[PDB]
Order: sequence, then structure tokens, then C-alpha cells
Amino acid sequence: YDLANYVASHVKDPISRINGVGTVTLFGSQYAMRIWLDPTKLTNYGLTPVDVTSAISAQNVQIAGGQLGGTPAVPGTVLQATITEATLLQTPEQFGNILLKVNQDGSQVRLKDVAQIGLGGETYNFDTKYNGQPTAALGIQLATNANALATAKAVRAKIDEMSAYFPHGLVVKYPYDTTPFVRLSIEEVVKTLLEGIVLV
Amino acid sequence: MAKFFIDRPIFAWVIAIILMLAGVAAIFTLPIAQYPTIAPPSIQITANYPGASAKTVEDTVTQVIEQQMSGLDNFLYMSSTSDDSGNATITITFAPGTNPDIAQVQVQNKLSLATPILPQVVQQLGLSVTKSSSSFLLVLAFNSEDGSMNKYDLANYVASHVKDPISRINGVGTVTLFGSQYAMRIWLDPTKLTNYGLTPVDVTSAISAQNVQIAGGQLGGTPAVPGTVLQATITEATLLQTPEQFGNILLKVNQDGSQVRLKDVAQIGLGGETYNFDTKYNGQPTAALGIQLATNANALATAKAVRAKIDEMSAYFPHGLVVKYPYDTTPFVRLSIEEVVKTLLEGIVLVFLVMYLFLQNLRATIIPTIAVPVVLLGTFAIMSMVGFSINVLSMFGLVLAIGLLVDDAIVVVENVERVMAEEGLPPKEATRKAMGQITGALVGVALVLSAVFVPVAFSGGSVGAIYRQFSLTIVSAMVLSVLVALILTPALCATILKPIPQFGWFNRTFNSSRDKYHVGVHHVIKRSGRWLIIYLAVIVAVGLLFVRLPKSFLPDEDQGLMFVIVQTPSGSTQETTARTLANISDYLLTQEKDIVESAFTVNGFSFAGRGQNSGLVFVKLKDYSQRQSSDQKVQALIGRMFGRYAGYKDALVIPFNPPSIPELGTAAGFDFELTDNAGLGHDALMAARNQLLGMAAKDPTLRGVRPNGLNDTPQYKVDIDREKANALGVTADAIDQTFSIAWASKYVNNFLDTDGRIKKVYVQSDAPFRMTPEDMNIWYVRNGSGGMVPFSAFATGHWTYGSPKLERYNGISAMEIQGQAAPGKSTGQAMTAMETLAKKLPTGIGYSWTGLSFQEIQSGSQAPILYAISILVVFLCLAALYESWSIPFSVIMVVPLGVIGALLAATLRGLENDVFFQVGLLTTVGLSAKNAILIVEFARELQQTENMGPIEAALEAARLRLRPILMTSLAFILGVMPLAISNGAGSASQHAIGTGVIGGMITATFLAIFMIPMFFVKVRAVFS
Amino acid sequence: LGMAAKDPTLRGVRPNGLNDTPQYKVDIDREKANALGVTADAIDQTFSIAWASKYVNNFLDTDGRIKKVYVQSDAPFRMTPEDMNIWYVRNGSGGMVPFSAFATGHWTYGSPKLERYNGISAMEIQGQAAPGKSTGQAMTAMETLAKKLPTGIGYSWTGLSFQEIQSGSQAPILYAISILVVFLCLAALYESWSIPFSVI
Amino acid sequence: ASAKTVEDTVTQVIEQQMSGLDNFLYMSSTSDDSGNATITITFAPGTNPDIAQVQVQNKLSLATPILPQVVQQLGLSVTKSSSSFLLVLAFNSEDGSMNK
Amino acid sequence: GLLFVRLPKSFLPDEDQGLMFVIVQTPSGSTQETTARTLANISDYLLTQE
Amino acid sequence: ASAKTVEDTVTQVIEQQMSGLDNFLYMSSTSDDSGNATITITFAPGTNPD
Ligand SMILES: CCCCCCCCCCCO[C@@H]1O[C@H](CO)[C@@H](O[C@H]2O[C@H](CO)[C@@H](O)[C@H](O)[C@H]2O)[C@H](O)[C@H]1O
Ligand SMILES: CCCCCCCCCCCO[C@@H]1O[C@H](CO)[C@@H](O[C@H]2O[C@H](CO)[C@@H](O)[C@H](O)[C@H]2O)[C@H](O)[C@H]1O
Ligand SMILES: CCCCCCCCCCCO[C@@H]1O[C@H](CO)[C@@H](O[C@H]2O[C@H](CO)[C@@H](O)[C@H](O)[C@H]2O)[C@H](O)[C@H]1O
Repeated sequence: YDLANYVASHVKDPISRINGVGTVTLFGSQYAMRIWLDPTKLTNYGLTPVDVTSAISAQNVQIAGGQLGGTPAVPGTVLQATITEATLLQTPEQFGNILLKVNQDGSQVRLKDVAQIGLGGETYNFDTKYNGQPTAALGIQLATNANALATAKAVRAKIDEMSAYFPHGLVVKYPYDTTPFVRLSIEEVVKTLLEGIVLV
Repeated sequence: MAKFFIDRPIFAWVIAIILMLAGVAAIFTLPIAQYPTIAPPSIQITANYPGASAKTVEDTVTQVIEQQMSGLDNFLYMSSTSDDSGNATITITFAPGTNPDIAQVQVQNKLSLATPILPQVVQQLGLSVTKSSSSFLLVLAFNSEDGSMNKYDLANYVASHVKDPISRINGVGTVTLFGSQYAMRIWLDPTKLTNYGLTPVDVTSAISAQNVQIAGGQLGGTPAVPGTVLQATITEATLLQTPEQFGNILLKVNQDGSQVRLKDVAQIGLGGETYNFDTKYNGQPTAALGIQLATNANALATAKAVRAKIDEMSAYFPHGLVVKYPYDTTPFVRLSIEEVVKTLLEGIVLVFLVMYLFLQNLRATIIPTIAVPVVLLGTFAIMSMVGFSINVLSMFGLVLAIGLLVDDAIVVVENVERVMAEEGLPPKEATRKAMGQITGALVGVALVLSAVFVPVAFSGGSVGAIYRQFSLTIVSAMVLSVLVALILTPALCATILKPIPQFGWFNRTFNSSRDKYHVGVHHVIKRSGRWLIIYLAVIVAVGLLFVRLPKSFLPDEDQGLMFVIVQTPSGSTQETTARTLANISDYLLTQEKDIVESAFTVNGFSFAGRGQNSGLVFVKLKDYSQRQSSDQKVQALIGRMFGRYAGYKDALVIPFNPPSIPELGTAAGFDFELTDNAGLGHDALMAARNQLLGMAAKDPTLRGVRPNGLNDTPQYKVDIDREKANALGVTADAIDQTFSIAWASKYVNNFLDTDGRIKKVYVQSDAPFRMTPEDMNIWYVRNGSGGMVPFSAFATGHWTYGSPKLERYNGISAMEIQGQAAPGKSTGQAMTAMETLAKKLPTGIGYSWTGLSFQEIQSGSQAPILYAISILVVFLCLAALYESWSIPFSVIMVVPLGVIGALLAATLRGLENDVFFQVGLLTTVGLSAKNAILIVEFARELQQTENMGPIEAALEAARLRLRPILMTSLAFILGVMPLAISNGAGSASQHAIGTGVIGGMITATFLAIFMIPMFFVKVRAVFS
Repeated sequence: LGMAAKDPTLRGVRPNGLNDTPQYKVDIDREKANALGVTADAIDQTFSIAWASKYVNNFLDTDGRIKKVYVQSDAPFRMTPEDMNIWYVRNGSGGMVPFSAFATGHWTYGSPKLERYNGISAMEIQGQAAPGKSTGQAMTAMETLAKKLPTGIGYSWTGLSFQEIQSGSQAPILYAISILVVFLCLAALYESWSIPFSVI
Repeated sequence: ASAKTVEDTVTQVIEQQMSGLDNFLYMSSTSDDSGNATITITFAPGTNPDIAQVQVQNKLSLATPILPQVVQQLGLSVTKSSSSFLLVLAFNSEDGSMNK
Repeated sequence: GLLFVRLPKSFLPDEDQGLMFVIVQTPSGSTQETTARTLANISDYLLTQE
Repeated sequence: ASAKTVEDTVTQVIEQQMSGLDNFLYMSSTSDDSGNATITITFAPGTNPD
């Protein structure tokens, strides 16, 4: 999940913007805030999953606050500043404290009490290995009528640029790449051309 | 070719006629614009999130759109901001050459795919995709002189009556209304809400429910029962239209039967969609309308047409309404066109007078005066075919090009006259003999000069965009001129000129002079080594003058405008900043009453974004003819404004003359993007910004290094104790929505105004209840069991810091730093200094180059490579001409001659090494190469047909070429002289070109006539 | 149109638009409805679903093709104004109140479609040249009749008519340019100003 | 929307944004009591219709923040039009086994 | 000169393509049943008398 | 969602609108239990991808 997240958060979007890159596939994703419900615990508090989805949507929010002294203000107002009310939650701990119920004895039920919260994948569809070790994979598909050698060289350059900010231990390999083949075959026919010149 | 058309003047005149006709057609169909497009296409998306903070916009709007912006062909980079006016702006920049239509549609389609993810309010308000431009044809100010209309009335009027007719004027491109218009404003009163137990969401929902347009189907609709004999569309429910109807919306009914209505709980009425800004004309309310020119229309007719339609429909403006034109560039382009036509006609008269002076033969003078107009008209015809426009850059191209095409005309006719007189032959044989001595050299001249000019045409970037219209107009004219010298003018000479049968002081003085010159040519030859040391002295002077002469793109003209940036201290309001702007307008209209025509003020805007603490003043000056003197020019007004407002505590006031082409910025400038590459956060990035800026302000390689955006500013946080509220039975949604509607306002739905137009509906608290943090406690929200709870029950607030403007580059948070290279230092070395500073920043902070520094990085080793190609092909063309690997050196060495003169003239007049200087220098170096090419050509032909030695050949060829060289230089210096001594609009550019070329022609021709034969004999001695 | 009916030059002149049609407005007395316990939304939605129909969602037909689901009143109940009485809406207490209790009918007349040509309100007319007349002669007759219309009513030609005007008015200029070009071509070919003239 | 509502709030707005179109010849538009707006932009003969379409769409972006929210959300459709009613197929059930 | 100016002008001739249109427009407010009946009138004439 | 849900609620909905395309060559769609609808439309060679 960490490798898929790093790639999603630092490599994929800029690579997706290189000319000639038609499309980009991450077998993985950026982190997703993951809320794993427990039905027996939901039953205990008289709650359903919809209660949970609704509370996330009401308590995980960014709210327009307008302004102190904002416009149109009463004549004479001489101070203004933006108001911040509610913000997106950020860590699984904050989500675990979302409020679900006020039960009879005065306690309030919270999402931590009905679910496991953590960062994981948007999808659990994939599993990738490079030489049997964990990997995060980016499939680069060439845009229609774009030049494979040009695009591959540009993306390899952008990756070389981004390598300056890799976390410790992060390595990049190129498991599948057809442009070395095309480049080497053009190179080889050039070599035969010059051999034939000498022979003539 | 030449000998072909000599024997047949009819065919040559048919070709001349076709060129002339096509040229006239191009005169009347070519586009007119002040400048060609320069900068690469950029597409910007804008979004509005009413009441959202910069952080809210970055997280709910900007980041979503950016994450969706991919698969765009030819993307160079992307740059976005998110600010406290609730505004998102994302600009995508594409590579030079990209089709702007395709970039825009590609951007719009990715944006359409992105739209569902965005906040519902952002979606409902609509996003904009537009091509980023910095230029306008006209900007109209619709003003209420008697106060009958405020800015909302004015903008409403424009949108209802002007924008549509104006859009249908031929040649009008984009039409922008700077101005907000009517909206139904519901101003909630919290106490009246609490008394009836209502919340702002009740109001929004009632509006959503009662201001509706309902499809009624139709009577007798299909499928119908048999026998029905009438259809009719049925209308049920229509949008509310008037404040009374909105106030009569039913909100609640009490048990006693009484009804609670919106009028009982809020103030309802027409207001503006936004109050973020205010615009004033000369202290009057105003609404502005920007008219941008359609692609490939002519600016002059479009502007005349717009002013004519505005005049036409001003017959029906309500009382008190007037239209002013605070912005208009078109007088100045009309003036450039008049000035160029004046120069071209003068150039024709000058060739007439010079041919007569040296030849005193009317018949021979008329040939160049036919040939030059034909080539100019053909140049217009070629410009039409190639897609150029009539613009200041191309017009200066024609101005510089007469020096080449009159030189061709004089070479042809003067050489025919010399052969016809000194050798005594009749016209057909004389022209055949004279055009057999120059045809190959003329072909070679065309190729060599084209080579001279290709490093300019093939230059990349916006600077190359400046160059190429200019240089390629020169190249078109030159190539046609060579064709005309080989097609029309030999036939004109062979048919027009007659034999010569049987002032005088001037003839005697020129003959004495050319004898002293001939002896001087010999002197320099015999003293070669001394004058080769002198040649190296000239080269060293070229270097030192070049390094000392300031860099520049275009000279800054007084175009009758001045822009004033106004930045008041943080937290300032619209009311407070309005008074710095009001001060400035009153000052301009009273103290500068005789200099200033308009002062247009907008607060709410800098050039770099919005803010209540920021404004602009747009001031137009009086007609250039009523503005004589040095005190009355814009530069002096900028000085007086620095004086008045540098000692001004309330605001930062920057007066400045707008640059001609703003996209170029400053030649010494650099544009840097400091980026958060490790997800380290805003605080870390600004810590790095401040660290880097502190280093740069100590750096002698750098000057003026400033952070392009804003420092963090204090903000007020509302903390809701959600569990305390829930214990009270109050749900988080009720709290946040009540607070947000009251403070940030809310867009509910559309309504149909009494004029039949669709407008927006907003509910927000009335201003008295949302001004202060205390007001946050006067607001109520209901709990799950009914009844009202105050915000004071569960809400506290506290002050903090946050950015009011959040910048992103290529999708990751950034902060743009902008500066200049230190005087005497280059931009590349400035970039290296910045980079070594950036290396010394904490790990995870990266950076990118943007703008003209990015352009410089992309094309780095292009300039030297193009020069090598140019030099090589010049050399190869000359080897073919001379059949020698060494003789071309006697021509190529002419280059620094004349360059020294241009540098000398510019430095002694304080002008700068700008683009005008550079193109002028290229044409004069081209002419010196041509003069050297013909000197060496005749020296060669004499050395091989009359078996002469190198010195005899050099001396005789110098005698032969002295007259035509002097004829051309005299005509050309006199032709550009009026530009080099100019009063009035555009004189800075006219000076920038004229000073340089006069200096160049002077030293070029004198040093060339004395040193080129010495070089010829020297190369002949050295490699033979 | 009345003028064209008598102009012997032309036949079949008809408007390409639509005459004003009778229209029926339904006025809801929202105060009565609020007093009787129905919200404006309920009456709005019932009358639209009943008369205008509603596309609710898709269904999957027996052939495997996705198609639409529509809800509307059966024809006998939505045919005449007199029908609008039978529709009931249930109020906030669960009781039913009929439309006749709070709504009124109103006849009027109005346009079924508005035309704009280059932004100017307009009405399109098409016609034929009478047997024995050309398209151009019919257009001259049309301009003669339009000349006799009230001041402020102008006209334009579009489509075939516009292209016809281009053809007819450009031909003489093209003949002139063609004569000039033949003149210059023979002047060049035969090195004479007298040969091309004697030919022209 | 009524015919007048459509014309004044949809059709006119869309037309206003159509300044600056390369090779514009004229434009004609309809606004019906069915709520329908149809604006047909005709260009010079020989104009590239694909370029014309991309330009019309790029100009249409300007209209969306002015258009009624519902119209802007529901979507505007842009197409290369024709009246070349080329051929019409009539499908008939001769044995009567199928109706309209 | 006079023979050119006198000559009636046109764009293209009306060729018989083997096809013809008949446009029918009934009073405003009329129903699908009413227009179906006029279209049938035209179809009956064309398919019996013509 | 299942491949069948994907086909009924997305793939058939999009396909029913893929008409009026210049240089249409063929179309190939797939709906799978990973919730993915992929509709590839191929045009004649030389069709402008833009
Ligand atoms: C209604 C009032 C009368 C009409 C107003 C006239 C409007 C059109 C005139 C030119 C507008 O062109 C606009 O000018 C300003 C100053 O050159 C440029 O601004 C430039 O310099 C300023 C400060 O030097 C920086 O804030 C900014 O990074 C840079 O873009 C801006 O990039 C260009 O977009
Ligand atoms: C006579 C017939 C000649 C053919 C027609 C062309 C006319 C003028 C010739 C100019 C050759 O074109 C010129 O090529 C050079 C070398 O690639 C380019 O330079 C580019 O490539 C080199 C490496 O490939 C880089 O080092 C350099 O930073 C980059 O800008 C330059 O931007 C372009 O302008
Ligand atoms: C391959 C290259 C190397 C070989 C160089 C050969 C020439 C060098 C001769 C001396 C140079 O300096 C000077 O040359 C010129 C040549 O006109 C002569 O003087 C004179 O000669 C001719 C007479 O025909 C006069 O017309 C001319 O005004 C005058 O210069 C003289 O002989 C010598 O005083």
C-alpha cells in the first residue's frame, strides 16, 4: 500500500501529463481512508451501515465560512478575515471519533466502536510482484499516433528527475519496455548500412 | 533569366503587373494588429466557491481538477491558485506551435469529465474554460454621470442591451463584462428566525420548493383519447420574479392558523451576485466591457465599427448614461501605419533624388522608382500568402527592407549606366554586359542574406515570435527584390535608357574624392598590417561595447496609459482601500487635470489575484497632441507618483507604464517555482521560501528577488463542539449548514427577473448579524426534538494563521519567486545562483523553472547552433560564387565593421540592445556583406579577365564600387533619419531602430570601402 | 403572405414557422393550499408527473436492451381543462385535498416558437417561382412586396437564396477578371500589347 | 420553459458567445414552447466543419456560467448538422403481426 | 448589354428527382388525429387519382 | 458491481449514444466483475485522433 500510495501521490499525475502518454494505469492506488464495519457491533447500538455513511458525509466536510466584516458590510467596518468552520478529517483517528448515536444512558456511540479504521487501497483488486518482491506498477500506454521512442525517453527523463525525492530505499525498474527493442533494431540496421558501405 | 527578360520587356511588365495587383489586394485584405501573437497558448479554468477560504478551494476544487488534467497534447506545464475570494484558477501552458483551439477543447473535455467530483455549488455556478490573453482591442466604461445607476445597474444594462449587438460586430472576438449584475438577495435576520423557530436551511428549502418552473405537459396531449379536437401547452408554475413574491414564500404555519412568511424573517431584494469588488470611473459608478479582437481581423476597422455601433445605440441610453473608452490601442497602430507609409514614400523619393544627384539622368532615375514600389507591393502580396499581418513588427520589417531593395535597384541601374558610359554601348548590349557581371552575385546575395536571417526566423520562444514576423518580412522583400533585379529592372534598363550623346562642381568634387579614396585604398593596402591591428582593435571595441550595452526586449513607449498597483495592509476592507483609490483618483483629476483624461479604479483586484486589500488604477492620458513638453509625458507622471506616494503610510502604490508586450516581462527577469516535493506542508514550504528569499537578498548575482504571492495572514477559526451539540440534540449538519448559509451565503436557485432574464438567488445573513465574532453567538440551530440552541452553547472561536493565496505548480504546492539578474549579469548565471541556493534548502523542497526561464532552458544550445548553420551556408554560398575556399574570407570579415558603429551609436545615446537594435544590425551587416560581395566579385572578375594582380584588381574594383556604395548609404541614412530624430508616439521604437542603423551604415560603409580591398589582397596573398 | 397570394410572379409562399397557438395557464392559490395542509412542492410534482409524464429510471426489456420507464396519467384524465379537477394531493395530516380546492384555469394566446436570424427576431418564409418565372424573379417580387411592409421590418436572404445572390452578382466581376487574365497571358506569350487586344 | 423564456435565457445567451468564429456566414435559431433551443451556425463554403465544431464548443464554454443552471447541467449538444435527408426507410408488417 | 440584363437569373434548375414533398400545416391547436386525416387525404389522392 | 450490472447500467447506456461518429471502423466493449466498463471505438486510418 505504501508503494502504491507513493507512486499515486508523486509520480502518476505528472507522468500522466507528458505529451504522448495516452494513459496511465496504477495496479494499486493512493491511500484510501478505510472503514471496516462490524455487523454485530452495529446491531448492539441499533445502527445500520447507512447511519455510518451518512455520519461520514456530515462530519467529514469542508464548510465555506464567509468573512468577518465581509462583503457587503455595514458602513464603517474596518476589519475582515476569513472564517474557517469545518475541515476534512485527516487521520483514521479523527474518523474513528465521528459521532453515530446518543444512547439512553447518555453515552455517545462513535465510529471507532463499530469499525476498524486505516489507510489502505481504493481497491483490493491487484497484487503485483517484481522478481517476487512487492512492487507498485505503472503501465504507460502510448497515445494514438504518438512516437514511442520520444515518449519513452521523456518519461524516463521525468522519472530520472523525480528520483531526486525518492524516500530511502525506493528503487525504480522497467519490467516491460518495447522501445529499447525498436531503438536497438534501428541502431542495428544503421550498423549494417555502414558495414555495407565499407564492403562496397 | 536576366538576359532572358532583357530581350522581352512585355513579359517582365506582365509579371510586374501581377505583383502590383496582388499587392494591392493584400493592402486591402491583410489583418491589422499591434503585435502578432507572441506567447505560447495557455488555457485557464476558473471556479468560484462563494464564501470558501483559500484552503477550502484548494482541497475541494483545485486539487480535483488538477488530478483530472491529463492526456492533453503538448502540455508544457500547469500553474494554479486558490484564494480567499473563494476563487480557483488553473492555467495550463502548452508548447509553442500548439493549436490553441485543440488545447482549449482538450482542456474543456478533461474538465467536463472532472465536474461531477466537484462541490455541488461549484457545479451549479458553472466553471469557465477560456484562452488566457493579456490584450484587448478596446475597453468601454459605461458610466452613470448623474448617479442614476450604480455598478450593478450599469453591468445589468450592458448585459441586457450592449453585449449582444456588440458581439455581432464583424471582427469582434471575445467580449468580457467586467461587472456583476442583479441577484435576488435574501438577508436573514437571526433573531426573527429564532422567534419563529426557523433555521437558514428552512429558508433555502422553501426557496428551492416555491421558486420553481414546472413542466405542465399539454391539453389534448399524446397519446390522446379519440375525438379530442384541441392541443395546447399548459403552464403551471413559474419562477418568482419580484421581491414581494420571494417575501411571500410560506415558511411555517402556527397552530393558531397564522402563517410565517419569508418577509417576516429576512430582508429581500435585488442586489449583486458579488460584492467582492468595486469599480469607479472618474469617481463615478462604472461598468467595464473588454472587447478582444477576433483572430485575423484588422484592429482599425473593428475598433471604428465598435465605436460606431456604440454611438448608434447611445441614442437610446437612459438619462445619465455615457460610454467612455479608457483603453484603446488602435490610435497608436493607425499612427504606426501612417508612419511606415510615410517612410516608404520618402524612400521612393530618396532613391529618385540620389539617382539624379549622382547621375543627373531623369530616365535612369525613373527605373528604381518603378522597381521599388513593385517589390513593396509584391511583398504585401507574399505577406498575404504567408499568413502575416500588418503589425508594428512587420511594418518595421518593411522599413528596414528598403535598404536592401533600393540597393538592388541602384546596383542594377547604376552598373548599366557605368557600362553604357565608360564603355559606350547601346542599351540592350549594355544591360546584357552589366547584368552578366552581377547576376551570380545577386543570386549569391539572396542566399547569403537569407542565411544571415535564418538564426532569427528559427529562434524559439516568445522572443523568436518577436523576431520571425520581422525577419521573415525582410527575407520576403529581399528575395523578391533579387527576383525583380533579375526580371524587371534589366528589361526596364534595356528599353527605357537611351544612349548618351554630346552639379558640375558635384561631379568634380566626387571625382576628386574618389581619386583621394583610390589613393587611400592603396595606402591601407600598403599599410595592411597596421590596419589589421586596427581591425582587431575594432573587434575588441565591439566586444566591450556589446557587454556594456543594456539588455532589453522592446523599448517602453508612452502609449497614453499608466497603471497603478495598490496594496493596502492585510485585513483592510473594501471601505478602507476605497479611500486609497479615491485619493489617487482625486489627485489625478485635480493636480494632473491637464494631463489626465480618465482614472479608472477597481478595488478587489491586483494583477495577480483578488483581495479586499488590493486594487488597481487605470489612468488614460489626454490626446498626444494636447500633451506637449517633457513634463506632460507618462514617465514624468510615474516619477511624480513615486514622489507623492512613496511617502504614504496607508497603502503601497506602484505607478508604472504598461509594457508593450507584457508576456515578455523583463529581459533580466527570472521566474522560479519552489515546490513541496515530499508532502512537507504549507508551513515547511513557506519556511523554505523565507529562507531562500533571505539568501537571495544577500546574493550579488541577484536583485529584486521577491516572492510573487502573499505571506500568511491571520484568520478566525470557528470550533464546534460537535459532541456537546449532539448531547443537546443538535446535529453537526444543522450547525455547519446554518453557520455557512449565514456567513458564507448560499446559492439556492435561479429566478426570472422583470426583464425576462435568468439570475441567481442567494440567502445570507443581513450584514449587521455577521460582521463580528460576537455575531457568531447570536445564531440559532434547532435540535432533534424541536426548539432552538445558540451557537454559544457549543461553539467557540479563536484566531490563527493561514494562507490567503495557495499556489500550485504541476499539481504540487508551490510558491513562485520572481526576480532579476544583477546589472551586468546574465539570466543563465542568475539561474545557476538560484539553483545553488535551492540546493541548500531542507530535503523534500524542490523547484522548477517557469515562463521565459523555462523557454531558455528548453532551447539552450539553439542560438549558437543556428549561428553556425548561418555562417556555414553563407560561407558555402560564397565559395560557389567565388570558386574558392579562401576568397569568402575577404567577405565574411566585413561583419564587425558596422557592428561597431551600431554599438557606438546606441551606447552614446543611452539606448539598449533590444530586438529593434538587433534586427537593424542584421540588415546593416547584410548590406555590408553585399557591398563586400560586389567589391570582391569585381576584383575577382578583373583579376581573371584583364589578368591583373590582386592589388591592381582591388584598387580598380574599389573605384568601380565606390559610387553605388555611397549612393545606397546616402539614400538609406536619409530614409531612416526621420525615425532616429522623432517626436511623438512610438518615438522610442523609431529611435531604437534608427540610431543603430545610422551608426551601422556610417562605420560599415567607410571602414568597408577602405578595408575590403585590403582584405581581398590579403587573402589572395595568404592562400595563393 | 396576403400580398404574395395575389402576386402572379410566385406560388406556394408559406411560413416556415408556426402561428400563435392558444395556451392554457394553471394558477395555483398557494395560500389556500398551505392553509389546507399541502406544500407547493407536492402540487407541483403531482401535476407534472400526471400531465407532462416523468422518466423515472431504466428497465431491462425481455430482449436484453436497456430502455426507459415513464409515468403519466392515462389519457382520459389529462385531456381538457375540465379534467384537472380529478387530481387529489394528500396533505400533511394524511388527508386528501383536490385540485379544485386551490387552482384556477386561464386561457391566453402565445407563440409556439420564436426565430432569430443573426440575433434578430425573425420569421422564415419559403416559396417557389411561378411556372414561367425564375428563382431570381421571384426574389425580386419578394423584395418589391417587402418594400411595402411597415417601417422597421427588414429582410435577409439565406441558404439557396444567399448563394444565388453570390453567384449572380459575382459573375460579371469574374468575367472582367477573366478577360484581364487572358489579355495578360497572351501579352506575355506573344510579347505584344496588340495581339491580346485584337484577341480580346 | 416557455418559448420566450428559452429564447431570452438560453438561445440569446448562446448566440452572444458566438463572436469571433472563423469563417462565420450567418446563424439561425429556434426557441420552442417545449423548452428547446436550437442555434444553427453556418460557415463559409469550404470551411473545415471539424475546426468549426471545435471552435463552436470552445466558444460555448463561455456561455455556461451565464446559462440557467439546469440547462448548463443537463448538457448542451453540439453536432455537425445537415438537411440532406438522404433516404428514409419505412418498415412495414405485411402480415399484421406488428403495430406502430 | 441589353440581352444580358434582360435575361432572368437563377442558381440551379429544378431537376425531376423522382421525389416530391407535400407540407401540411393545420390550424394552431389542432391534434394529431386532425393532421393524420389531412395527410390521409393527400395519400389517398396520390395513390388513387395519381 | 457485477459484469451484468456494469453492462445494464453503464455499457449499454454509453453504447446507445456512440452514433454519429465520422470514420467509425468498429467497436468492442467489455464489462467485468471488477466493476470496469471499457468501450474501445476504432476509426479508419488517417482519422484525426483529436
Ligand atoms: C477598465 C479600465 C480600463 C481598461 C484596463 C486595461 C486592460 C488591458 C491592458 C493590459 C493588461 O495586461 C496585464 O498587465 C499587467 C501589467 O503589464 C501584467 O502584470 C504583470 O506585471 C505585474 C507587476 O508588474 C504582476 O502582478 C504579474 O505577474 C505580471 O503578469 C499582466 O500580466 C497583464 O495581463
Ligand atoms: C538548406 C536546407 C536546410 C534545411 C531547412 C532548415 C533551415 C535552417 C536550419 C536550422 C536547423 O534547426 C536547428 O536544429 C538544432 C539542432 O537540433 C536545434 O537545437 C536543439 O537540438 C540540439 C540537440 O539536437 C540541442 O543541443 C539544443 O539545445 C536544442 O535546442 C535548433 O533548435 C533548430 O532550430
Ligand atoms: C598572388 C598574390 C601575391 C602577389 C602580389 C603582387 C602585387 C605587388 C606589387 C607592389 C604593390 O604596390 C604598388 O602596386 C601597384 C600596382 O598597381 C603599382 O603602382 C601603380 O601601378 C598601376 C600601373 O599599372 C597604376 O594604374 C596604379 O595607380 C598604381 O598603384 C606599383 O607597381 C607599386 O608601387
